[PDB]
Amino acid sequence: LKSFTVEKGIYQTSNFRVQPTESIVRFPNITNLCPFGEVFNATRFASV
Amino acid sequence: FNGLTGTGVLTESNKKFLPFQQFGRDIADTTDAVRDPQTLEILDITPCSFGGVSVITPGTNTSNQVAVLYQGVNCTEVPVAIHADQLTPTWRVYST
Amino acid sequence: AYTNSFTRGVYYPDKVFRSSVLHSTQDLFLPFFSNVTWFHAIHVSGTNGTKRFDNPVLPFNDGVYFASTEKSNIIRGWIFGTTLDSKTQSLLIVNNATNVVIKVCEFQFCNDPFLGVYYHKNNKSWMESEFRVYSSANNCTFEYVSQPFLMDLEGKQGNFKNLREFVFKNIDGYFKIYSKHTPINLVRDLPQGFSALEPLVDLPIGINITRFQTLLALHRSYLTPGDSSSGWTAGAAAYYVGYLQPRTFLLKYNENGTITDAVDCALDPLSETKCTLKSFTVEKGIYQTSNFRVQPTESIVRFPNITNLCPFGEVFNATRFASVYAWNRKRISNCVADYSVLYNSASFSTFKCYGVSPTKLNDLCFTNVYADSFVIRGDEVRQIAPGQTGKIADYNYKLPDDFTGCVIAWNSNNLDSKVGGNYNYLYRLFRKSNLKPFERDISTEIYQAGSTPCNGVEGFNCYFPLQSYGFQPTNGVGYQPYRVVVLSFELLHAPATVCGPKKSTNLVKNKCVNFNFNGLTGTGVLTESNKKFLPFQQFGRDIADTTDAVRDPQTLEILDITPCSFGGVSVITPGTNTSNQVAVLYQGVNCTEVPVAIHADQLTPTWRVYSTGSNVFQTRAGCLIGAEHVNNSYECDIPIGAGICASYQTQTNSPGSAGSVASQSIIAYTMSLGAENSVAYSNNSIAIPTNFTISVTTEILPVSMTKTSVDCTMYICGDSTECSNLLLQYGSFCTQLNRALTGIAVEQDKNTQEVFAQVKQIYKTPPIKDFGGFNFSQILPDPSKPSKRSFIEDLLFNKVTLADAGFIKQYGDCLGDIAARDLICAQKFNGLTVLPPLLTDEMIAQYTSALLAGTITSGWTFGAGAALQIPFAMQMAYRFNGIGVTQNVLYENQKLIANQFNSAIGKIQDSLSSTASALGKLQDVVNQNAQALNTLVKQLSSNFGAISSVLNDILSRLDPPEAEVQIDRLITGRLQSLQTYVTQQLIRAAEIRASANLAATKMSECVLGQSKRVDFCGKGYHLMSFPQSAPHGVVFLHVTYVPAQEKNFTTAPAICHDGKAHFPREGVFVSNGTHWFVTQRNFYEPQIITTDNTFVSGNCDVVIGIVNNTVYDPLQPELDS
Amino acid sequence: SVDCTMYICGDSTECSNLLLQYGSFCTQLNRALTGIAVEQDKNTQEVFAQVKQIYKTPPIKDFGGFNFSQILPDPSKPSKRSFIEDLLFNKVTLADAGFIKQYGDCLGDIAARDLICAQKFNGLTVLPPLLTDEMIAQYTSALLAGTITSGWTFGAGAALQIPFAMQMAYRFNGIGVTQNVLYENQKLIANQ
Amino acid sequence: SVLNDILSRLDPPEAEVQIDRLITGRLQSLQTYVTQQLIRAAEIRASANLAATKMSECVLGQSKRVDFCGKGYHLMSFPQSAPHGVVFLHVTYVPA
Repeated sequence: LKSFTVEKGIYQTSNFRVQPTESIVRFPNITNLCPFGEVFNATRFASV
Repeated sequence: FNGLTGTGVLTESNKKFLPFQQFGRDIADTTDAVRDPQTLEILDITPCSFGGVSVITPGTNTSNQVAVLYQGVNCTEVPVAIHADQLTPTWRVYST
Repeated sequence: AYTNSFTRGVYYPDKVFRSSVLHSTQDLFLPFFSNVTWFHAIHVSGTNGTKRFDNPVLPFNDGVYFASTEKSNIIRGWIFGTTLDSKTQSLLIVNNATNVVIKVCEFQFCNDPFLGVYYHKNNKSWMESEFRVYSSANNCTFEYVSQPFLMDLEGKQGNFKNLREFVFKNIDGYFKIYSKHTPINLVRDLPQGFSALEPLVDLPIGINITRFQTLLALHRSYLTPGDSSSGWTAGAAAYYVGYLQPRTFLLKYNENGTITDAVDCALDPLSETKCTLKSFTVEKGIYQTSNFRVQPTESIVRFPNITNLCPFGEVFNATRFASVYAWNRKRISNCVADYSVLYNSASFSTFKCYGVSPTKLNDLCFTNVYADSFVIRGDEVRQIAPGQTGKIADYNYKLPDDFTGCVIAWNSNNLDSKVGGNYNYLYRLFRKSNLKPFERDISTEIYQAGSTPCNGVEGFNCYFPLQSYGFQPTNGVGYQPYRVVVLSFELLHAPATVCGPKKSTNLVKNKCVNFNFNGLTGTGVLTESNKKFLPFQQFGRDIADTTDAVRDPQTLEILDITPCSFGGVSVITPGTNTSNQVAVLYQGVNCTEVPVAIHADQLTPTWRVYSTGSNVFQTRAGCLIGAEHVNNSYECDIPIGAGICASYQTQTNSPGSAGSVASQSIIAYTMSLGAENSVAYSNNSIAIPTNFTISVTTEILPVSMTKTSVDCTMYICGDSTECSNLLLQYGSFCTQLNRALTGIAVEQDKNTQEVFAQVKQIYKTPPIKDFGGFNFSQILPDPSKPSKRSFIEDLLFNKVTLADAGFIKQYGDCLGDIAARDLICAQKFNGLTVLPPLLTDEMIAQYTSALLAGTITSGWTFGAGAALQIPFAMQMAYRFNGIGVTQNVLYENQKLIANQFNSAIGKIQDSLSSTASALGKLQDVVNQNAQALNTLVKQLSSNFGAISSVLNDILSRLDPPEAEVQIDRLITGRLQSLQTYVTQQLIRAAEIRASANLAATKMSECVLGQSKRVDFCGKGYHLMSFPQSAPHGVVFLHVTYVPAQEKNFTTAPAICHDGKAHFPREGVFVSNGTHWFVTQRNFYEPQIITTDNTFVSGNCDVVIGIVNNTVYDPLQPELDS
Repeated sequence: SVDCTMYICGDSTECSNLLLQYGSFCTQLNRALTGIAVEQDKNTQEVFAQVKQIYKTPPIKDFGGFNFSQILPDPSKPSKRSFIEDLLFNKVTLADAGFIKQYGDCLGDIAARDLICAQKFNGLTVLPPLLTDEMIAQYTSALLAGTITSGWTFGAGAALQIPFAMQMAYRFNGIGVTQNVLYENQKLIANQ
Repeated sequence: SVLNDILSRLDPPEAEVQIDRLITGRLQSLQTYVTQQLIRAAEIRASANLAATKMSECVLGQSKRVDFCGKGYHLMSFPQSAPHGVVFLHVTYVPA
């Protein structure tokens, strides 16, 4: 109200929000990491 | 879920999504439903509750006693919205 | 050959499940009733010989719909690509049963590998037929495979057992396959049945697809020669193909999320209406489906016919450029100038353009061109732009901030530096004041720092006025000299002098065409004009400032410019139930324009039918097509415009008990204002009603919107921090919005209270029903309702699809999925929240019951004091007097009236049960609220020019400065949208409030009393009304008295006895043929004329139409006796 | 009515794509204006349409002396407006407006085929009233005809004929003035 | 001032900004126009309903409401059309 005195009534002081108690993340599984690492252990690497 | 994001409550539901459908929507765009990408079940989305904190008071001159209304909120939620479980027992008194 | 697609080829657009709700989408779909081409493999022997094995290369187009009828497993798949083969972008797609294989890298085989013959020749392989997909993995990007397959390889024969249907397309780099399998029993045609195709493949391959070819196996046996070239047997097979078209579609996702039905919006006017409504069924009415505009037939380009080419070659390569204080100005004129030569050239370090973009320059003609030119140092080159300051910019050379043109500059050490050292390019050190735009000043008087005596001499404190740039070849990048040209351009306010290199064309008038005049582009119909153009003026303008007229640069004649014909396309549908025949009104357009506006010349012959046809008519409103004109004056079912209305009526048809959709046509005609009626009027003719029908004309008014409040931040920001902070910049908007909506919310409680609350206490009904025959039972509350609404209130409650009721929503109640069904929940997440009414549905029911119970037991009195009880039969006796219908009229027909009332109420129940149309206003309001909220919700998805509608997507992606800029835009958009929403709510609130006060007045006057205001309550003379609660509104069962039957009678304004003229105290004089009587105004209760019935005034002579008669003196029998 | 895209864009593609980013504003505006347009026809019907059947004026004008001829329609006029309506039509002006006059010209221009002037306003449009100025003339003549021929009755029931002189008694009582005051001055009221 | 000029003059990358400004202004102007039209429409509708009421009470009947119809005690009224409106000839009785 920005006031020192308030009359009899009901005022919407703020907006209540149930806070996210927790956080969730879900996705499918994955694979196929980088193959080049294998080249580092080559007989001879992929020449620059 | 799969990149879809939001805040709400999640509860297992018996809605039959077709094998291809990942999500479901309301009358207007709201992404109401989701299938869990680990386990195929479908959850039914509730909005996390919120509402105006209408403060009921008599004139201040008359009295400073005050009462708070949480519009459309479920009292059960008042402890849930806040992390009552997490809080110390001194804090817990305020929830219920 | 060609066949009919019917509906087939629709597929699931998105991964989204929807429960029994309709989705409007836009995608590449095979159009409805499109003519699918049929291909065949077949063998008929004989000299004639039909033998065909169609494996042609076909175009992919916009995407393809394909279908193969199949018993034998003949068709293997396809090869797609731009190339359709291994030349470049290409996709080998093979399908064998469960398994599918794909390959990008260059294929060993040609258009198709050879197959079919199996079981080899004998026990051993003999493997003559060699097949190889790929080899020598070299230069190999990609290949894909789906799970291994086992082929049925039945070898059994029969008619086509099943149909395998597919759709193929690539969007966003993702190639897709949607497919379906169904049983079938016919080879020759595609089925007239609907089944959507579901997604098997969705790969981000990125290869575009222009063309494709089918793969199908060839059989060989001992009978065949077995030659690879020939030596093969096709058997007989057939397949179908059609091409997709970007188009909007409507899909019917059923209760279990499957697509049961679909509509191609683009197909016809009916489809356009279906999509407008977003519904499979559309009611009878007129719908503004889209807008129609005549498209440009051709493009006209006009410039002055000037052959010469401008001197840029000279200007750019001048021997010496000017010293900047001295800056050169060269006017360029009367020529063609190809700016691209400049733009393309490597020679320029900086190209910057202020008014125009360089590519566009060739497209325009300039009134004047000036090449300002000079040489300047690198540090300074930046100065030559609008808003700049510096040694050059202040005094030396300066441009208007508004300037239009391009600044071109390049480093020219070779061009201006001197090994000896070249000082020559002078600039201005000092001046009394700043230089003006395009100003120049030479004055080199010696400047004195402070002692006055030096006059024209450079003394101790007098320095030579002009400095110059030193340019040695040693200079350095910033230090070095740069040549500059400012191509200032004049604007097309005047005659055009210099033009881009474009071609010119014929002047063709009266056709709609795209037109370019001297660079003024546009679209419109060009014609001759009789305008007064002065010799200097190039063209003229509308109030709009848009060009209204133009002088042709070649002829120098004056041409008027008009817009190419356009208007909306309203569609008239008889209602899907009734028929699927539809007509279109092209608004305000002349029919003669109709074929030309649409691209009839370009379009397919399918489109051709839509434009022409015998069924065409023109109204003042515009051109109507498909409808047929009718002379008869019939009432208006569907309004067209300008007095024209349409109805769906029969033609010569054969009566059928069953309703059939076919035959008949949509007729359009000048509507009758209703039936015409020549009133029986005469100086002495009066129709007093012999009888009446009591009726319960229901009137329904919205009392409240659906109480809503919005969390400004949640809506705009979603409670996100950055956005929440940014909103602060705006200030009071959130508060004023909340205040506005709070005002709305309170107003809603206020109107509900103001309407219903009109009584201080809840009066409750007696256990005994003795109403004197009036049967309120349906209207009064049911004791075990539960939720003690009355029956009628219940019907209303059920019939209206209430936004929601008993506002209690458990948070757990939604949790996952389910939010979808519950729109209200969805809004609850949403920031938007419905707030329960102060009076709950139960309380309202109690109040409506209180009002009603009072209305029954006490009548009007409860409005004034506390309720004063009175018998119901007695109350009606008041109401009748209120009409002017004397009270005995009630009692003498008491049961009959009760029966009429009771029966009428029975009719109300039937009427409400029958149609929503009765429900009308409330149903509409609930929809308006839902629509507004939906719009507000969908707006969250709108871009407003931002990178994304999803706020998080911005925050995640961009650096903070850019994020704020994008977010500010998004907030601005959402805020504007929210304010538009609030404004809409406010304006609607005004309409609703007017309704609420109107309802309150009706409750005050009409319920709590009896309003004399004619036609205020319902439709007739008004007795009383019973309110009934309804969602966000109220229904009044106005029990209006209406006179039903009448007879012709003879009347006079007065009657003479003594010469004195008697007049009726109440009622009017009337005679059948034989005798004269006084009768009440609205019911035929003939009464003998007496002194009690009338009053005397003056004498007869003054009155016109007065008649003689005898009057009965009630005293006389006493005297006689 | 306004074609939101034509007004903003001129239907230029380079523009229209951008307008779409604006979301439902454009659609809602078209709807709002359409709503207004429908509301106008509604207003017209709500006001004028109060009669179910066109009550036609009688031959013979024997109204007791009240001369309706100025208010009633003249059969001679093509649009069969009343005389007073003609004064009203003249007074409401076409003349000052530059734009409207320009619009007025297209309706008249029968001679030229394929002339759709709707495009001429730069995207703006005017949709004709469902009840044309002519139809309104008839509708008003009906309301008037009923008002003359059948009193107040036509609001409630069918139009029940009542002589105009007789009707006035029904009027005077409404004021609290006895009918004799009417008849005693019938000729006078007619002249007044 | 004119969109076609912008398109004639600038490329689609740059034009975007200028056109966006123009669209924003025009849209704002259109909303301003429509809003005024809506509110004006409210006045017209109020007058329409008022007229309808007058047609119901003043025309179709008579009304006791003093100074509602015309300016006197009301007898009856005759409606006459006018371009975009209605004229009522209220036959109000006035004592002189």
